[PDB]
Order: sequence, then C-alpha cells, then structure tokens
Amino acid sequence: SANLWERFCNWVTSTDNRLYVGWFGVIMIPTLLAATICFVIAFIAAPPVDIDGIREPVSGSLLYGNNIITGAVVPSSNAIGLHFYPIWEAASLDEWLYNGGPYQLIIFHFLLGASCYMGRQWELSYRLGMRPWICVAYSAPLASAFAVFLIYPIGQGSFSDGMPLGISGTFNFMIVFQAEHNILMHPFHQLGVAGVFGGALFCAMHGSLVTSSLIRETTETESANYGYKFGQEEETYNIVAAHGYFGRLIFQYASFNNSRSLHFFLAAWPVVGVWFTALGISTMAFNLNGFNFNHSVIDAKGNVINTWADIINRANLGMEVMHERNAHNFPLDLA
Amino acid sequence: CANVPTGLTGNFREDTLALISSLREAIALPENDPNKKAAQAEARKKLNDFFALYRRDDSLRSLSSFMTMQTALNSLAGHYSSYPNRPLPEKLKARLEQEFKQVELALDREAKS
Amino acid sequence: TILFQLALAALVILSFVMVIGVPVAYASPQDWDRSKQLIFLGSGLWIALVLVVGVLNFFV
Amino acid sequence: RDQESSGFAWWAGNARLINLSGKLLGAHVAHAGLIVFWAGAMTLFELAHFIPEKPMYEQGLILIPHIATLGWGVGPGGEVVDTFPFFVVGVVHLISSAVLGFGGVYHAIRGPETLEEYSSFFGYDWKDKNKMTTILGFHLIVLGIGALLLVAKAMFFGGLYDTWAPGGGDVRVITNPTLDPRVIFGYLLKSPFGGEGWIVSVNNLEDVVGGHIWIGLICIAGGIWHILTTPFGWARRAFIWSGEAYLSYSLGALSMMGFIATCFVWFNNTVYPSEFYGPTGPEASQAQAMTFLIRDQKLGANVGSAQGPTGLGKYLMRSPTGEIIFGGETMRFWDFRGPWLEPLRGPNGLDLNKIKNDIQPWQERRAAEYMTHAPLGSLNSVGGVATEINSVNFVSPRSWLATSHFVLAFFFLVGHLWHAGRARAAAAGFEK
Amino acid sequence: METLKITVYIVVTFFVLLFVFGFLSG
Amino acid sequence: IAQLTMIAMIGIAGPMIIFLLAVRRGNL
Amino acid sequence: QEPVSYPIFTVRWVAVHTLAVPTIFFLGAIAAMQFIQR
Amino acid sequence: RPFSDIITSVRYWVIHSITIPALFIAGWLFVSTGLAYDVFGTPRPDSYYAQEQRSIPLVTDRFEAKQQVETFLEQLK
Amino acid sequence: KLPEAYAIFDPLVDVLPVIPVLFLALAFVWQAAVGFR
Amino acid sequence: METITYVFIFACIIALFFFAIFFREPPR
Ligand code: CLA
Ligand code: CLA
Ligand code: CLA
Ligand code: CLA
Ligand code: CLA
Ligand code: CLA
Ligand code: CLA
Ligand SMILES: CC1=C(/C=C/C(C)=C/C=C/C(C)=C/C=C/C=C(C)/C=C/C=C(C)/C=C/C2=C(C)CCCC2(C)C)C(C)(C)CCC1
Ligand SMILES: CC1=C(/C=C/C(C)=C/C=C/C(C)=C/C=C/C=C(C)/C=C/C=C(C)/C=C/C2=C(C)CCCC2(C)C)C(C)(C)CCC1
Ligand SMILES: CC1=C(/C=C/C(C)=C/C=C/C(C)=C/C=C/C=C(C)/C=C/C=C(C)/C=C/C2=C(C)CCCC2(C)C)C(C)(C)CCC1
Ligand SMILES: CC1=C(/C=C/C(C)=C/C=C/C(C)=C/C=C/C=C(C)/C=C/C=C(C)/C=C/C2=C(C)CCCC2(C)C)C(C)(C)CCC1
Ligand SMILES: [Cl-]
Ligand SMILES: [Fe+3]
Ligand SMILES: [Mn+2]
Repeated sequence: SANLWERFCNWVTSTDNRLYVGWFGVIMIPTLLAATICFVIAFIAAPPVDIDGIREPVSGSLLYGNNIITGAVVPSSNAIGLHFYPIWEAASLDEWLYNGGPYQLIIFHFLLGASCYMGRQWELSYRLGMRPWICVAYSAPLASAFAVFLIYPIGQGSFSDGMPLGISGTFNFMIVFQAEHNILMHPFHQLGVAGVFGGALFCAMHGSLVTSSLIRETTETESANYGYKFGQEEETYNIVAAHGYFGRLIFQYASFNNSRSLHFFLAAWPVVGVWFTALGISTMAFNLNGFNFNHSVIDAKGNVINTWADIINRANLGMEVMHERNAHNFPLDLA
Repeated sequence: CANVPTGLTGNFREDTLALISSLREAIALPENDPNKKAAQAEARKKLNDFFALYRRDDSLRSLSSFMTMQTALNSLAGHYSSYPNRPLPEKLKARLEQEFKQVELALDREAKS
Repeated sequence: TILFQLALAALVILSFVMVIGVPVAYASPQDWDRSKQLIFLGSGLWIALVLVVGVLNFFV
Repeated sequence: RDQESSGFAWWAGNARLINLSGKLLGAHVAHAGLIVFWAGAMTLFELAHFIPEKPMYEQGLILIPHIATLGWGVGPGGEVVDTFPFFVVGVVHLISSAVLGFGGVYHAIRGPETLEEYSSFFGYDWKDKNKMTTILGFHLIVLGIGALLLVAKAMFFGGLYDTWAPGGGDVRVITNPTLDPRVIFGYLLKSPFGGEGWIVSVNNLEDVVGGHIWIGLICIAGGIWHILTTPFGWARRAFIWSGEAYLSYSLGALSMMGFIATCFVWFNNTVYPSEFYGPTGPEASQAQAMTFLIRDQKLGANVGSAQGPTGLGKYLMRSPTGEIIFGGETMRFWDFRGPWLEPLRGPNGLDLNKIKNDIQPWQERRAAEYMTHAPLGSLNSVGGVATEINSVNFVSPRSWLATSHFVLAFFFLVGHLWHAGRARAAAAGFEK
Repeated sequence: METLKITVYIVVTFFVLLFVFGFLSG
Repeated sequence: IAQLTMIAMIGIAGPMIIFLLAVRRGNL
Repeated sequence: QEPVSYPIFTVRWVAVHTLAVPTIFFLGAIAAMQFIQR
Repeated sequence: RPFSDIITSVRYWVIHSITIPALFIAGWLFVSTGLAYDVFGTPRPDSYYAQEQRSIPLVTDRFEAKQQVETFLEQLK
Repeated sequence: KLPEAYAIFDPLVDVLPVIPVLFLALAFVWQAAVGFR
Repeated sequence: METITYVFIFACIIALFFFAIFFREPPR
C-alpha cells in the first residue's frame, strides 16, 4: 500500500471510473440510496397514514389493496405541522408509521441527493475543462422541486399540504390546488405552459430539420479508443421559402445571424419557463392568487351578465366545498 | 446578568412578593386623595418593568404561579387602558385578590418542592 | 399666512427652473466660466428658501 | 471612449464604467439619491390616502408601519395620534434627495474620469489590496455606528413600539437589554424547523436591542481591523481579486438575506407588530377559532366538555405532547404566541375556565377583527379565496412583502451565477 | 431508539467530514 | 384650479433637457 | 426576388395591405369602446 | 428593398398620411354612432332582458331559429 | 391627508412615486438621441 | 396475484438498468 488516503483520493477523483464518483458524489450515493430504499419499502408496505389528525386514515400501500395507479406515499399528519420528526422523537415504531414518518425521510434525503447531483455535474465538467453550464440548465427542475416539496408547505404551515408520492396522489394535489388558488389564471403558470409546449415543439422542429440535412457521418475508430478526425457531410443550401418564415423571424429575434444562437435559444426557452412557474407556485405559498373575475359585466338595468370566468369560479367552488369536512361554518380562510 | 435598579432582584419569588404587596396596597387606596393619580403612574411603570423583565425566561412558564399572576396583571392593565381616569369595580378587586392569594400559596408550595 | 404660501410657491418654481439649470450648466463646454457663478448663488438661495419655509411651518 | 471598440454594446453601457472610477462613483451616488427620493414620495403619497382611524393594513400601508415601530406617532393602544411625524420624514427624505442628485449629476457629467491621478486617498483599483480594504473598513465602521443608532432611539429618544406590554401593546423605553452572549448567539443554534424556529422565533425587544449592541461593536471592531490589517496569504490564494468579483460576492449574500427576510416578515410578530401590519398567517386562524369558541359557548352549550363528529376533539384537543390546543385544521398551529392569547393559557395550555371569565375587551374585539381579514391576496387585490365575489377586498401587506422579496432573491441568485461565471472566465484567462 | 439517534449522528459526521477534508486535499 | 399646472409641466420636462443639449452640443 | 420597379399590385403589396387596413379600422373600434360607460 | 426605406419615402407619406386617419375615424364612428351593435346583432347594455322576463333568450329549434330571435327582440329581450 | 397649508399639493403627490421609473425611461431616449451605440 | 406481478416487472426493469451500464455493446 501507499497508505490508503492517497489511493482513496485517486480513486474518488478518477475520470477513468465507469461511473464518476466525485466529492459531491460521495454524499450523493448514501442519500439517494437511503431515499430509494425507504421509498420502495414504504410504497409497498407502509401501513395507512392518518393525515387529518382525527383517527381516520388513508391507505397508500400495495399490500393493503392498491395498484400502481392508486398507490402513494401518503404525507405527514396535519397535527405535526412543520415540525422536524425523526424516528427517535417518536416512542414506538408503530406510532411513527401511523403519523407518516417515512415521507419526511424520503423528501429530505431526495432534495440533498438531487442537489449533490448538480454539484457532481459541475465538478466533472470542471475536470474536463469545458464551459460548466449544464448545471444551470438542470437548476430548473431542481428549483421546481424545492418549490413544490419544501416551500409551499412552509408557506401554508404544514407538510400535510405537500404533494403525495404517487400517481393519483399528484392528480389529487393538482385539483385541490386549482380549487384553492386558481392556478390557471396565474400568469406565471401560463409562462410555464408556454415554455414546455414550446420546448416540445422546438424539439420536433430541430430534430426534423437536422435529420433531413445529414448525409453520412463517420469518425475513425481504433481498437482501444476513438479517432481525431470527425467526418460529417451535410446539405448546404436552402431556399427563399425558409427565408421569409425562418430567416427574417430568427435573424431579427435571436439578435444574431450566427448559428451558435440556435442551441443557446433551444435551452433558454424551457428553463426560463420552468423557473417562472416554479416562482409562481411559491407566491401562492403566501397566498397571492391569480386573476379571477366575478361580476365584471353588468347591464344598465342592474342585472348581472355572466362570462366564462364565472363558470370557472363555479367549478372551483364545487371542488372547494367538497374538500372541507372540518366545519360548515367557514367564511374567509387559509392559512 | 443585569437587572434594573428600580427595586428588583434576580431571585423571582422575592421581588414578586414585594411587587404583589405593593400593588395590593396601591389599589386599596382611597380615590378622594389627589395622590391616586400619581399612584397610577408608578403602578403602570412597575407593571411594565416587572413583566418585560420576567416574561423573557422560558422555564417559569411550566409553573402555575407565573401563569396566574400574568392574568392578574393583564386584567388590571386592561381596565387601566379601558377607562384611564375612572376607578374600577370592586368585583375585579375581589378577583385580583383571589389570584394573588393563590399565587402566594403556589410560590410557597413550590419553594419546598 | 401670505408669506408662507409665497415661500412654498417660490421654492417649487425655483426648484423647477433649477432642475433644468444645473445639468446643462455642467454639460455645456461653451462658457462654463460664466455659468458657475449663477448656479452657486442659486443653490444658496434654494437651501435658504427651504429653511425659511420650514421655520415658518411652525406658525402656520 | 464614447463609441464601440471596448468589447461591449449599449445595453452594457454600464460596463464602460469599470475603469472610469469617477463616473462609477457618480452612478452609485446618483442611484442612492433615487432610493431616498422613492422613500419620501411613497410616504407622502401613502399619507395622502390614509385615514387616521382605520388600521394600517386594510388600506395598503407598507411603509408608515416602519415609522410606527420607532415610536413616532403612536400612543398606547396601537393607534395614530397625529400624522405629522410621517410628514416630517416624508419631506426630509424628499429634500435630501435633491443634494444627492446634485452631486450625482456633477460627478457623472463633469467630474474627473480618473480619481487615482487626483489623489491617492480616494484613488483605488481592483487589484490594489490596500485601498480596497480601507474602503471596506470605512463602510464597516459607519454601518456599526448606524446599528448603534437603534439602541440610541430605543433608550434615549423615547423607546420603540413594544407589542408585548399588557395593555394591548404600547411604546416603551428599553432600559436594560441582555448582553449575556448565551442568549444572543444561542438563537443561531436552533434548528429552522417548527416547534422552535431559527432567529425568526425571537419575541422580546430586549434581545433585539442587546443583539444590536453586540453587532454594532463587533462591526466597528472588524472595521478597525480591516484598515490596519492587509489581507493574509491563505486569503489571497483562496479568492479572485477583480472588481466585478466583489459585486458577485455581495450578490451571493443578498440572495440569502432575501429568503430569510421573507421568513421574518411572514412569521415574526415582535419586530413586526400585528396592529400596524395585518394579522399573521397562524394568528388569524387561531383568533377565528377562539372567537367561535366564545360565541357558541355563551349562547349555546359547552364544546370543551363535548366531543364532536370527529372522534378526537371538537374545539379543544390534545397535542402530540399532551397539551390542550385548538382543534380543527388549526392543530397545525400550536407554537403560536401573541399578546392577546397568552392571558388565556395556563401551564398546560388552554383552560376553558379562563376563556369564560378572564376576557378583556381589547382581546375579544381585536380577535374578532383579526378573524375577518385573514391573509388572502391576489394580483387584482380581490378579497377572499379566488372563488369569492367582489364583496370583500383585502390583501395582506405581509403577502406582498414576502412574495416580492422572494422573487427578487431568486433573480439575484441567477445574477450571482452570471457575475460569478464572468469573474472566473476573466481571471482564469486560459490563453493568458 | 437512542442508539439509532447516535448511529445517525455518527455516520453523518463521518460522511460530512470526509467531504470537507476532500476539498482541502486537492 | 392652479394645481394641474405643475403635473402638466413636469410631464413635459423630460425631452426638453435633451433637446436643449442637442443644440448646445453637450452631447451629439 | 420581386422587381424593385414594383407595379402597384405586387405579391408583397397585397400581403401588407390585407394586414394594414383592417387593423387600423379595428384599433379605432377598440379605442372607442374604452369610453363607453357601463 | 428594406422596409425602412419605403416607409420613409415621400411617395408613401403623401397618400398614407391622408388615408390612415380616415380608417381610424371610420372605426371610431362605427362604434360611437351605435351602428356596431346593429350590424353584428350584439345587444345594447340596458336591454339584455325584457321587462316581463327574467329568463335569458335561448334558442330551442333550428329551422324556426331566426323566428325565435325576431320574437325575442320585439319584446325587448 | 396632507397638512392643509400644504393641501393644494393633493394632485402633486399622486405622481411623485413614479418619477423613479421615468428616469429609466429617460435613459433610453438619451440613447435614442445619440442614435445608439 | 396482482402485486407479485407488479414487483416482478419492477425487478426486471432494475436488472435491465444493471445490464445497460456494465454490459453495453463495444462500439467498433
Ligand atoms: C444588484 C447589483 C447588480 C449590479 C450592480 C450589476 C452590475 C452589472 N451587470 Mg448585472 N445583474 C444583476 C445584478 C447586478 N448587476 C442581477 C440580479 C441579474 C439577473 C437579472 C443581472 C444580470 C445581468 C446580465 C445578464 C448582464 C449584466 C451586466 C452587468 C454589468 C455591465 C453593465 C450593464 O449593462 O449593466 C446594466 C444592464 C443593462 C442596461 C441591460 C438591460 C437589459 C434589459 C432587457 C432589462 C430591462 C428591464 C426593465 C425594467 C423591464 C421593463 C421595461 C419596459 C419598458 C418594458 C454591470 C456592471 C451585463 C454585462 O455585460 O455584464 C458584464 C450583461 O450581459 N447583468
Ligand atoms: C438608472 C441608472 C443609471 C445610472 C446612474 C447610469 C450612469 C452612467 N452611465 Mg448608464 N445606462 C442606464 C442607466 C444608468 N446609467 C440605462 C438604463 C442604459 C440603457 C440605455 C444605460 C446605458 C449607458 C451607455 C450607453 C453609456 C452609459 C454611460 C454611463 C456613465 C457615464 C456618464 C455619461 O456618459 O453621461 C453622458 C450623459 C449626459 C451628457 C447627459 C446626462 C443628464 C443628467 C446627469 C441628468 C438628467 C436627469 C435630471 C434632469 C437631473 C436633475 C438634477 C438636479 C435634481 C440636481 C454614467 C456614470 C456611458 C459610459 O460608459 O461612459 C464612459 C456610455 O456611453 N450608460
Ligand atoms: C417591491 C416592493 C413593494 C411592495 C411590496 C409594495 C406594495 C404595495 N404598493 Mg407599491 N410600489 C413599489 C414597491 C412596492 N409596493 C415601487 C417600487 C413603486 C414605484 C415604481 C410602487 C408604487 C406604488 C403605487 C403607485 C401604488 C402602490 C400601492 C401599493 C399597495 C396596494 C396594492 C397594489 O396596487 O399593489 C400593486 C403592487 C405592486 C406595485 C408591487 C409590485 C408589483 C409587480 C411586481 C407587478 C409587475 C407587473 C409586470 C411588469 C407585468 C405583468 C405581469 C407579467 C408577468 C406578464 C401594496 C400594499 C398602491 C396604493 O395605493 O397603496 C396604498 C398604488 O397605486 N405602490
Ligand atoms: C458618497 C461619496 C462621495 C465621495 C467618495 C466623493 C468624493 C469626492 N468629491 Mg464629492 N459629492 C458627493 C459624494 C461623494 N464625493 C455628494 C453626495 C455631493 C453632493 C453634496 C458631492 C459634491 C461634490 C462637489 C461639489 C465637489 C466634490 C469633490 C469631491 C472630490 C475631491 C476631494 C476632496 O476635496 O474631498 C474632500 C472634500 C472637501 C475638502 C470639500 C468639502 C468639505 C465638506 C463640506 C465636507 C466634509 C465631509 C467629511 C466630514 C470629510 C471626511 C474626511 C475623512 C478623512 C474623515 C472627491 C473625489 C470636489 C472636487 O474636487 O471634485 C472634483 C468638488 O468640487 N464633491
Ligand atoms: C468572498 C467573500 C466575501 C463575502 C461573502 C462578502 C460579503 C459582503 N461584503 Mg465584501 N469583499 C470581499 C469579499 C467578500 N465580501 C473582498 C475580498 C473585498 C475587497 C476587500 C470586498 C469588498 C467589499 C466592499 C467594498 C464592501 C463589501 C461589503 C460587503 C457586505 C455587505 C452587503 C450588505 O448589505 O449586508 C449588510 C452587512 C452586514 C450585516 C455586515 C456585518 C457582518 C457581521 C456583523 C459579522 C461578520 C462575521 C463573519 C461571518 C464571522 C466569520 C469570520 C471568519 C474569519 C471565521 C457583504 C456581507 C460592503 C460593506 O461595507 O458592508 C458593510 C462594501 O462596500 N465588501
Ligand atoms: C473617508 C471615509 C469614508 C466615509 C466616511 C464614506 C462614507 C460613505 N460612503 Mg464612501 N468611499 C470612500 C471613503 C469613505 N466613504 C472612498 C475612499 C471611496 C472610493 C472613492 C468611497 C466610495 C463610495 C461609493 C461608491 C459609495 C459610497 C457610499 C457612502 C455612504 C453611504 C452609507 C449610508 O447610507 O449611511 C447612512 C447612515 C448610516 C449607516 C449611519 C450614519 C451615522 C453617522 C453618525 C454619520 C453621518 C454622516 C455621514 C457623512 C453620512 C451622512 C448621510 C446623509 C444621507 C445624512 C457613506 C456614509 C455609497 C453611498 O450611498 O453614498 C451616498 C456609494 O455608492 N462611498
Ligand atoms: C462584512 C464585510 C467583511 C468583509 C468583506 C471581510 C473580508 C474578509 N475577511 Mg473579515 N471580518 C469582518 C467583516 C468583513 N471581512 C468583521 C466584522 C469581523 C469581526 C467579527 C471579521 C474578522 C475577520 C478576521 C479575523 C480575518 C478576516 C479575514 C477576511 C478575508 C479572507 C476571506 C475569508 O476568510 O472570508 C471569511 C471566511 C469565510 C467566508 C469562510 C468560513 C465560513 C463560515 C464560518 C460558515 C459556517 C456556516 C455555518 C456552519 C452555517 C449555519 C447555518 C444555520 C442555518 C444552522 C476577507 C478579505 C482574514 C483576513 O485576511 O482579514 C484581513 C482574517 O485574519 N475577517
Ligand atoms: C462629499 C463627501 C462625502 C459625502 C457625504 C454625503 C453623502 C453627504 C450627504 C449629505 C446630505 C444629503 C445631507 C442632508 C441634507 C438635507 C437636509 C439637512 C434637510 C433639510 C430639511 C429640513 C431640516 C427640514 C425642513 C422642514 C421643516 C423643518 C418643517 C417643514 C417641512 C420642511 C421639510 C420644510 C463623504 C463624507 C462620504 C466623503 C467625503 C466627501
Ligand atoms: C446619470 C444619468 C442618469 C441618471 C440620473 C439620476 C439617477 C438622477 C437622480 C437625480 C435625483 C435624485 C433627483 C432628485 C430631485 C429632487 C428634487 C429636484 C426635489 C425638489 C423638491 C424639494 C426640494 C422639496 C420641496 C417641498 C418642500 C420642502 C415642502 C413642501 C412640499 C415640497 C415638495 C414642495 C439617467 C439614467 C437619467 C440618464 C443618463 C445619465
Ligand atoms: C441575537 C439576536 C439578533 C442577532 C443575530 C445575529 C448576531 C445574526 C448574525 C447572522 C449572520 C452573520 C449570518 C451569516 C453567517 C455567515 C455565513 C453563513 C457564511 C458562509 C460562508 C460559506 C458558506 C463559505 C463558503 C466557501 C468556502 C467554504 C470556501 C471558499 C469559497 C466559499 C466562500 C464559497 C438579532 C439582531 C436578530 C435580534 C434578535 C436577537
Ligand atoms: C424637483 C421636483 C420635482 C422635479 C421633477 C423632475 C426631476 C422632473 C423631470 C422628470 C423627467 C426627467 C422625466 C422624464 C421623462 C421621460 C420620458 C417619459 C420618456 C420616456 C421614454 C419613452 C417613453 C420611451 C420611448 C420610446 C419610444 C417612444 C419609441 C421606440 C423607442 C422607445 C421605446 C425608447 C417635482 C416636480 C417632483 C416637484 C417636487 C420637486
Ligand atoms: Cl380532498
Ligand atoms: Fe441539435
Ligand atoms: Mn391545503
């Protein structure tokens, strides 16, 4: 030996590893591994979790009669609020399972691990000496997860207001959220929608255009590695029917005539989009709701005329009253 | 560290009992004297300077003595703010008396326990 | 009283001619020597004027 | 010079000021005039629509509450007792902006481009460690003195608005903060999670003033150090030493101060009284339950001797630590503390007897008033949930404060990464 | 149940200390 | 009224400051 | 592309006049709608 | 030919600074004289409801549709 | 409201808070004046 | 009946992960 520390540092920072294990990665594997082992055990076999603190539970496990679509990891009890609730603060194992302990374990380790993934990205890109900005493009789903799992709960006052980890659980969260805050008319959610449809659309456009122009591609290969001449043949003419549509829309909006603005714009669109909606979800965490119109049209007789906004307010009311077991005397509320 | 020089000391029970007897005798004072108006000035300031100095400690909220005298000082102060220049019913003087007695009993029974 | 209104009106129309006056006095390269004096005495006047309206505020 | 050929455009015209030290001083000092101008204008504009008998949060006041907490213009009970102090600060800011603006337009249209070949005492560069550490040292000492201004206002010029006095809150002069560091630095060892809170759990003005004593003196101490002490070897190898980097380092701190500012305004109640800002998040709900408990007990039958169709609690229930708290969807709240609620608690929490016969007038009216205007908001400033009709209008000023400062904090995180990458790219160089 | 408390504290400090000593190990 | 005049004046003072400079060559 | 001489009708000419004339009519409509009292 | 050059060509200005106001004013009068309501069949805002009726006009037959609208309009609905 | 020996300035303050933004607005016209860089 | 089917299909996905990482086709 050379005294294990020197071997250990070479082992960690090696880029000849099949899977890079950096110094972020050294935190990342235990956290992500804990999160996933707890998740699959909980999803399969966590007994029903009381979620309103009235001793009426909800089953999310698969051995208690769910399928893939109806199952979930049920969030923490409403009694707990925002308290930190490790397993040694409970007094028995069965009551830690009855109050929804594991859910907090999963999300805390998951956010740590998914942050370290971004770190590990930045570090490896630093070793190969390339412009390290793949990480800022990833910071958009990461920002989104902070907003949905950590911040909206804090803003409302409890982790009982978090998103369940399950398929129908997400749908339940979405519907209830629209009921209490009117997300559709929030302009930031609109920026979000725009961003992901536009991302999908520009993905199809780019792909279709590129695969029509490529001709043949070959790069020299050796018996242990790769070559140093990347050959590539493409078509190099286009017509004036993609000059009134593509040419004088893109040269004018990109602010360049250069091809290097294509791939800069491709990533900018959805990233900005998902930041905007990630920001919006947090502003409703402090209850700044979106536009809603009731009684924006009245005639000069003094009778009200309805509009589409009022129909959506009716449907929202319908969802919202169904969500409320707690009392029938509630005038003005949340949080 | 560091208590006010307005009479108080660091040992709660002592300056508490003192403050209790002071304001007991103070509200026991006739209203046909022109010093009553003066009395309310020192009453109000010593209320504030006790409560704000002793509210800070977290331990003594697990006692009953502090929690009950708190209510007492609060009712006194609330009537003070409710009618500044008008004395208060003797219903509330009996109520104030009640919880002073029970606070005193509680201080003395927690001294040994 | 009359003198207090005279001051506040005078101050606001003074500040309003001065807000155009001071940048161009610095900006113009032609005859900076002559402009420096008037902006000096105007600044003096303007702070004096806010004092007198402020001191007559306590009587009005 | 004054046209392209320095490597930037006209939307990075600001970037032409990096080496032009006099113009750069000019831009900052003129910008500072704008901040003061906005303060003065907004305050006067807010006074002009203020009614001095209707509270400071159904109208949309956001900056006169800041004046009120310094004890200016409020008497005992949390009311307005004349609107004249608001006017004094309003026009004081407004006129000082003039002379700020005068010096700005002077240094940015006439003054020397280079302040290094004027004098060496206001000269600087972004590579000379000694000048820049002296500027930092001066800014530290003046900030430390500024912090001590609030212990002065709290001690000598008539106290601050104490929310925890027993009349319902009133102005009070602090004549004893606590300097025993075990409290002051103790808050920073709390966990941020519920049941305690981090430093957004502080709840008496004594810790506030005493912490200000400690921070003021330590800031002046560090400011005395950083004039007489040049940067050390390990330090000079750790960072980049360029001029845009310092702006990056600053941006990284302002990002964090934003998120904790939102926590401060949204949760805390002692350095943000609830009679000048609206009801807090938890306290609204708590008041609603307490008002209802009183109402349905004095008319009808008791409900803290009766369990409902819930199977645990009806109006009162036990916590996960066995403590009597409100029931409903408001059992997520039991850490809350307020000046109107504590006189109803015993050592075990709520005792229904106390709720029956220890109610004072201000408690009950304040609670029912708070209950009506729970913190809801929207961009068109329509009251209630975004299902309700135009029958009630309200947004809580706390909602606005929190949301805007959170949004800008995120954008400063983007800008921090932007200037960080800029600095690193410049300093490495790669072909240098 | 307290052995659990100490085993998580211990294993956690181990991982955190090797990550912080790692960035100073070049 | 004599209380709309200033809002009217203020509102048109912007381009005056720059038109007076384009003549007096304090900028091009 | 289209000759610089540009006779009165041109592919370009109709394209920019079937998106100019209705819009100036319609923006004049909407502007008038702003001062209708509810 | 760049659009900037033909837009600031004298030939454009001489005709178009006469026709542009005419179009803006023609739109403005199409709304202001009350005609916009009479061409597109959009009700005036004091008249969506009849005196007698508190119910909405609703179509219930396709071949006697215009007949049902003609009836609804005479009763001032 | 304002004091009523300063009360004529009710309309004046209805526009004060927005002159900051008009400074940004003036910046651009300075760039439009010099035809840009 | 149903749940065994669910976990078996899960298990062979994660196995397929392992196969795609440590046994990819050598591209020559
Ligand atoms: C708080 C302190 C702060 C300071 C002092 C700086 C300082 C600096 N930044 Mg900035 N920046 C910050 C925060 C800060 N930044 C934040 C929070 C972000 C994220 C938004 C950025 C993002 C940013 C970018 C992306 C760029 C700079 C650049 C610059 C530098 C060059 C000069 C320049 O053009 O600036 C002034 C900037 C401009 C004139 C650009 C204006 C661009 C638009 C489109 C803004 C319009 C906003 C407007 C209010 C919206 C409504 C308008 C309405 C009429 C429709 C400069 C010294 C530029 C540079 O070259 O850096 C070296 C460059 O490319 N900055
Ligand atoms: C809002 C804040 C702000 C501030 C404080 C500055 C400040 C500065 N910029 Mg910048 N800039 C800004 C916004 C700002 N800019 C924006 C929004 C843009 C986008 C358009 C730019 C684009 C830009 C460019 C293109 C350039 C600068 C340059 C400069 C600096 C050099 C001085 C100069 O060339 O003046 C010349 C200006 C004049 C001759 C006229 C100035 C008029 C004055 C000072 C006052 C007008 C307001 C008011 C009436 C004053 C009343 C005063 C009274 C109350 C006392 C100056 C320090 C320049 C530079 O880098 O120089 C090397 C350069 O060429 N900037
Ligand atoms: C960021 C801090 C901040 C906060 C929290 C507030 C909060 C408040 N202001 Mg205010 N204000 C601010 C900064 C701020 N202001 C600044 C910098 C200006 C001067 C430019 C003003 C100018 C101002 C005026 C003129 C008025 C208020 C008023 C009010 C209050 C009433 C609600 C209302 O109309 O709000 C409106 C909310 C805001 C102005 C906060 C920011 C709004 C955002 C970020 C909108 C941006 C829209 C965007 C450009 C385009 C659409 C969205 C896009 C995504 C598609 C509210 C309590 C009103 C009042 O009467 O108070 C009693 C009123 O009329 N403020
Ligand atoms: C906030 C930062 C700041 C800074 C760093 C400067 C820096 C400078 N300004 Mg200044 N200025 C500012 C804000 C600032 N200014 C503002 C807000 C205004 C409007 C009021 C002005 C108006 C102004 C004018 C009109 C002039 C300057 C001048 C000067 C320069 C000459 C050096 C000199 O004599 O200094 C020291 C200054 C003096 C001896 C003159 C004033 C003495 C006074 C009244 C106050 C003393 C303040 C303070 C107690 C001194 C601290 C000393 C310290 C070592 C402890 C210097 C480069 C002058 C110059 O030479 O510019 C080319 C000049 O003509 N400035
Ligand atoms: C890279 C590290 C770093 C960081 C994190 C900062 C951060 C900061 N700098 Mg900066 N700076 C740096 C390096 C850095 N700087 C270098 C190398 C230079 C050149 C010398 C500068 C030059 C510089 C200038 C020129 C200025 C700053 C200022 C400031 C601060 C003001 C922002 C504000 O409003 O907060 C409000 C500010 C505070 C609350 C600060 C007081 C902080 C307290 C009470 C204690 C600090 C305790 C410390 C963390 C304990 C650990 C010490 C360690 C040795 C163990 C911000 C905190 C500005 C300033 O003067 O602020 C006063 C300013 O003008 N800095
Ligand atoms: C000689 C030391 C010295 C001193 C005293 C100052 C002082 C100051 N500089 Mg600074 N500066 C220095 C050297 C110094 N500088 C050097 C060498 C340079 C390089 C050329 C600069 C460059 C510089 C820049 C670029 C900037 C400053 C700014 C500031 C001021 C803003 C702080 C504030 O708002 O305080 C508010 C008040 C307190 C926190 C407490 C005040 C407590 C007491 C008792 C003192 C009151 C007097 C003092 C002069 C401040 C008066 C403020 C006035 C509005 C009332 C400030 C007081 C900035 C600014 O905003 O200036 C307008 C800015 O952008 N300075
Ligand atoms: C606010 C402005 C400011 C600025 C810019 C500086 C700038 C600097 N100081 Mg300094 N300092 C200041 C104020 C300031 N100081 C004050 C007020 C004090 C007195 C309290 C000190 C005392 C101090 C000393 C004694 C020394 C420095 C040193 C340094 C320099 C080296 C870099 C460094 O170590 O960063 C500071 C270090 C870090 C940022 C790294 C450690 C970070 C910590 C401790 C984070 C721990 C996080 C914690 C566990 C998280 C809890 C979260 C919670 C939610 C639970 C740098 C030039 C050294 C130097 O060269 O000075 C010339 C030196 O000898 N500083
Ligand atoms: C230069 C320099 C500097 C700077 C400084 C500064 C920044 C300054 C500022 C200053 C200022 C900025 C000041 C202030 C001004 C203002 C004033 C002082 C005000 C006045 C007013 C008054 C007093 C009031 C009045 C009134 C009354 C009384 C009543 C009625 C109303 C009225 C408003 C009219 C330094 C030191 C850094 C450095 C060195 C150099
Ligand atoms: C550089 C530059 C810039 C910037 C600028 C600035 C930033 C400035 C500032 C400035 C300022 C910052 C200003 C201020 C002003 C103010 C004034 C001018 C005022 C006046 C007034 C007064 C002084 C008061 C009065 C009164 C009284 C005393 C009482 C009663 C009421 C009254 C109101 C009447 C720009 C971007 C634009 C452009 C480019 C360049
Ligand atoms: C008691 C009290 C108080 C006070 C408090 C205090 C005293 C606070 C402070 C606070 C603070 C003062 C905070 C902050 C701290 C600091 C920090 C948080 C730092 C950080 C740092 C870092 C994280 C680092 C990083 C790094 C490394 C490691 C390497 C190199 C590079 C870098 C820089 C990246 C008050 C007034 C509230 C009132 C009530 C009571
Ligand atoms: C002292 C005083 C005062 C003063 C004030 C002043 C300082 C004035 C001036 C102001 C100003 C200085 C203003 C300005 C204005 C400006 C403007 C308003 C403009 C803006 C811009 C724009 C609107 C834009 C435009 C454009 C066009 C048009 C086209 C294309 C391009 C562009 C977009 C650029 C007063 C009265 C408060 C009273 C108390 C005291
Ligand atoms: Cl539900
Ligand atoms: Fe591609
Ligand atoms: Mn909810």
